[PDB]
Amino acid sequence: HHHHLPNITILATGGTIAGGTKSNYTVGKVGVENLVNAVPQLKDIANVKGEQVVNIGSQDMNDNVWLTLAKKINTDCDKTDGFVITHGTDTMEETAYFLDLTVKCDKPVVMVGAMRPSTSMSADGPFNLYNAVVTAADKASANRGVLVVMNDTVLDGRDVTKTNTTDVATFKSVNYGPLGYIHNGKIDYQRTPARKHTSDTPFDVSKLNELPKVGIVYNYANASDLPAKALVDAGYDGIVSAGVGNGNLYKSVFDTLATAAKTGTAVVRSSRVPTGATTQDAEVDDAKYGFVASGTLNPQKARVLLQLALTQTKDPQQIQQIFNQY
Amino acid sequence: HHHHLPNITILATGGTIAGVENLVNAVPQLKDIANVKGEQVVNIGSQDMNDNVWLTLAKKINTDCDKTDGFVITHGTDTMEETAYFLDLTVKCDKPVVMVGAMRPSTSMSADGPFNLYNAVVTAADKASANRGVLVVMNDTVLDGRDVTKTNTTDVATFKSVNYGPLGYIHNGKIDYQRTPARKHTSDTPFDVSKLNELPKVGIVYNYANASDLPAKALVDAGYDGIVSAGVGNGNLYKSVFDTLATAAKTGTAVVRSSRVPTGATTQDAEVDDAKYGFVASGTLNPQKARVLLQLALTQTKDPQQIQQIFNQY
Amino acid sequence: HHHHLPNITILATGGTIAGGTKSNYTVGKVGVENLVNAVPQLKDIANVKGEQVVNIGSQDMNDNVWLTLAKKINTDCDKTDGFVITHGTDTMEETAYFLDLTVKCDKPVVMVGAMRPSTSMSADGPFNLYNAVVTAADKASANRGVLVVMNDTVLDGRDVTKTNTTDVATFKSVNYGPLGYIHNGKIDYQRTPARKHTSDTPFDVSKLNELPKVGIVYNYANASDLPAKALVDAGYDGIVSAGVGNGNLYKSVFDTLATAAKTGTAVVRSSRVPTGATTQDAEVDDAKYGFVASGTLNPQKARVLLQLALTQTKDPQQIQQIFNQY
Amino acid sequence: HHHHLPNITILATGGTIAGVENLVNAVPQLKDIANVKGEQVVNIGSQDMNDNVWLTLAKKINTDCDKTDGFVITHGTDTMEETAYFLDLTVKCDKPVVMVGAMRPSTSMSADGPFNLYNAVVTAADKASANRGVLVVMNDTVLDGRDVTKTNTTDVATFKSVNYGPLGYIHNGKIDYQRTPARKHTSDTPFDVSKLNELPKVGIVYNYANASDLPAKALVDAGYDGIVSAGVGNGNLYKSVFDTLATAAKTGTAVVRSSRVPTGATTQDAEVDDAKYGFVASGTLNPQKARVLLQLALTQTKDPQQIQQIFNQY
Repeated sequence: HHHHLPNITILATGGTIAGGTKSNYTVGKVGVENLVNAVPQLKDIANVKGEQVVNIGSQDMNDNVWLTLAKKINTDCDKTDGFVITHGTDTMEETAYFLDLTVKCDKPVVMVGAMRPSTSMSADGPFNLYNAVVTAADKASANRGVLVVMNDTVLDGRDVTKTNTTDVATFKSVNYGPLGYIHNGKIDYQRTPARKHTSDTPFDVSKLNELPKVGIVYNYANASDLPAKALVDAGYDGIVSAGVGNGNLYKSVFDTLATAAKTGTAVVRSSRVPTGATTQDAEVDDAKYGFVASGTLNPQKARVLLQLALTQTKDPQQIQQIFNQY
Repeated sequence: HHHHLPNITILATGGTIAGVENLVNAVPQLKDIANVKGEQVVNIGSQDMNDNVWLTLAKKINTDCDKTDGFVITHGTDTMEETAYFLDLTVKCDKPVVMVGAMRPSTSMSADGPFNLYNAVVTAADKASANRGVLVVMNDTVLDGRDVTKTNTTDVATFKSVNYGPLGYIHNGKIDYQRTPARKHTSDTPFDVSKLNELPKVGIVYNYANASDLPAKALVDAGYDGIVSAGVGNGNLYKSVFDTLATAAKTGTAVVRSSRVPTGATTQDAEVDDAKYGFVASGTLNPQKARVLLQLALTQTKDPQQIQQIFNQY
Repeated sequence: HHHHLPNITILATGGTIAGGTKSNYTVGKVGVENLVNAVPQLKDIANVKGEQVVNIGSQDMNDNVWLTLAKKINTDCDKTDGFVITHGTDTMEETAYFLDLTVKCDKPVVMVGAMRPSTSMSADGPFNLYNAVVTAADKASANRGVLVVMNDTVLDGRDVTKTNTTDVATFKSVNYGPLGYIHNGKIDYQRTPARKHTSDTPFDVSKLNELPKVGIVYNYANASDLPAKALVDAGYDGIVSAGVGNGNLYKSVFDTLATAAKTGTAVVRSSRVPTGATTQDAEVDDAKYGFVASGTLNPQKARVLLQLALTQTKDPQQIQQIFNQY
Repeated sequence: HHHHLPNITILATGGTIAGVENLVNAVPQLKDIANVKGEQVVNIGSQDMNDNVWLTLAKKINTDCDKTDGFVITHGTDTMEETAYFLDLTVKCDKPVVMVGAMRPSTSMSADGPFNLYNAVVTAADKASANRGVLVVMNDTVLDGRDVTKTNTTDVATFKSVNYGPLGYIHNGKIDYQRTPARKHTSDTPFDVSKLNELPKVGIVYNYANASDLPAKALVDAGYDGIVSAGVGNGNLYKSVFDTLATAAKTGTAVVRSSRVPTGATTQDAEVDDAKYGFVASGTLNPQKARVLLQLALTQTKDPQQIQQIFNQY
């Protein structure tokens, strides 16, 4: 019997996270080719093949890259044993949740990035990529949804968020914790997300050319209603409020979003507060105003779900149910 | 000798957390530590906190400093971190100003408001509290007004100084202070609001994947004096937002790059050429905090180099 | 159809956590009777009955109380819909894990305490007890093992630990996070512990009169071997090391525990470090020395498992397997 | 004018983290910020750190202070928090002493040791680092030697000042310091180890349900000069342990109550009558930290009231 390693596909969306114990290779025009050459220890754990999907800073991540990724994984599922997606850290948490809601492929999808440049002292990218491959290759990684692997830790795509502007340990599942820790190429999984994901969602992006327009507005003392008014005047399909405290709104932002909801604009109350749910049954009478409470979804994560909800329905009661199940 | 208690003034901005002259009744243990007098400044949910209440408060503390030994400000939790930093920069009174709220209603099981008020008054009464700037006292902890922020939507322990930690912990009506803010505050600032009836218009825009430039453009078209960006990661901007704010920063709109990320600095010398664009990096000030210091910076200067030095010192 | 509330039994082990909006009742000699009168809102959610098992400070918690509790729950399971155990906070995390490993009853067991005295301003006990009852009454609480409810949060008995000496928010599942948050009497459960618990363990305490002798020793610079020697000289069945870093031992403590393991004393390496696993395959050659690595079990939690392991086997390979499954 | 770099001395206590004269090679960016000279003091895993190495180090820094502008101590992570506090109390040199280690081997993928060393040397070279006591630099953060502790078994970000927060963050070879330890350190302590070849014997005992008194009794029978209790909760003791330590505290054994709980003070005026029993409360010092200050307190006094005041000031 021949030992056979799993086939893992690396989909690249940006710059390389591994590069400058340096392996000696000829740098080519394809970033993902350079990455794999930078981390030759990948051969000990997987048969790796890399495709460069786009090449952007994740601060310029957008709906089209999302649809391109979901469709590619869903189309390519039978050709590999697992996927690693190399991504900028700034919006990795949004991409991860979009893919958590739209991937129908039943093999592991693992997102990975680097908080330090590949050229810097003590670059984190090489060992992060090695651990993302470990994760993607582990049969125990299946049926856990789309994952993020950073800093030796397996994180679910729904709760993971960037907590610190610079720290290599920045990625944390701040409400419900990580799924498993990685030591010496092995994962001890003690949790799985209960919210429905991947093949258990109704979201089917296979034929979509675009996503519903959903914008985010911020609340603070003496908040302007000019941003909320701008999104309404453009006919936005939905607005996510980054509310103060438990999803509360400055009165002038409240007044604009109540009027919008009455015309049929979907309105989701989230919070600028970095941990904890925007709860139903607090100080806002959601049912009266036609508003949706986001739960533990932060504003950027609430936008991802609301866009997908709006491919299915514009009924705020149906949108609330989606916000309570996914 | 007759033992004398310090005179503490509670200024109320909302409902009761434990009305405002009543509080000697509601928490009678306050009589053991202070002579408390109460005044109602305004009565609003802090989600509707505004520039007018800020100016009223700074003016009230500054004018009434001689009359009392310390102030406690009762306030809603939602925007307490904004008001604390606003007062931190505009108070000139050299006596403790301590903000306090409650995460559970006064009428609720295990309401946190009573003990929080008790510990706020302990803090305002402690001579060791002087010269530490405006404070926030919540869950047995003394927090500096610059770093303090609401970290959880519902948890009584929500208030944390998430970058530099608390100044002290309160046990048995005593504080063991082990820290004090280095950044300049109170009477070491140039900000003097004694004569202002309004503050510069400063708006906040959010960054995320596929971010619309319509918010940024709505503020630029209104002639806002400044815009704070809640950027991604290390203060980065979605391209369309970056385009609009690059245009604003050379047309009379100050632009501060902050971050939607809950901890850590938005740094100079990262991915953004701040000098080319006329932008200011916020450092550890989160977007709503950076808004406070931008509004106060704009009372003094419109020069981006000068605003960046204010962001570097306060 | 009559609305019927669940029957919940409160087993008390110490002082009351609710007492001095004060309800007016006559204080009796039974602490748990006074507790229920202190929290009259319990009637809105449950038919509550209370038994005082012992009355101790949890700093004096001990094996006999553990056996008395497991046997009482296992014997009384058919007489109620759920159990709340009122306990001191100091050792609640140890009790919770013991009960997580020995309860065979398939109804919720929820442990609760208070970080402030029942008589103090802003006492936490009343609302904690109300939330423990909510938890014990929720059908969604079943099959999650033994639980701790503190500060509006449902925590699994394995990972929960006391993180702060005074904070009402002190209880956290520091490695894998909470199971669910409680808002307005309702729980949004998003996690369940993967490690085997309750009816899926082999531990059966029904007939035990005592538990194997397991002690704990601490590592630090210039550590004394006198404590480890004392436990060996007494014929302790097991020793748990609170190691430095990844379960490392000062050489003189190492030497004493290696000699002990050779005579058949079970030795488990844990860590004084408050988060993270004591891993296999680090700097200690466990297999050579006959040592067991504790994983994410802190020293006090490793003792609870090792005592129960030693009712089943004294084979260090079998004890490791138990430390990898429960 | 010719620009001059500061002279930095690395003292090594173990293997390389990036031998000790080599490190100018291994991290050549060090040549841009300092003139580095390396000396090997000892070469041990920090799990075997001991009183002899502590005395050697304090004596070496104190004697060699004039010779250099700053020291970096390379050390194993397991007992770094103990050595840092020991040096924090015994260093009299008024120049920065910065400890550093690595959570991944030098030979491992994405080893943390290089950048950690680079940032340690930045810290030791910064004039702003002076007068802040002995420091620990790990994961882009400057941490005070009193509060710093290892919070995770394997995480590169393990070192945190868990009660009072970091002093500053390091970005692009610069530090923005916003805090400094209030507790007395270095040349503001009475502890002088220049003439000591040994330290008082101080042992640590653990509390948990059904705790054996055999550890405590083994230390008492050996005639230990002090015992630190890693108590439950707020420094509480299992009854049998309490009985043995109550006996010790009036028979020539100093007893400090600390806590196995990872954050928060063991307070005076809680469940234990410290005065009746002759016990000392450790405050925020965790058991291994309290051991350091007890050993140094016992060089000066055996009086429990006097030890408690040392625990209240250092």
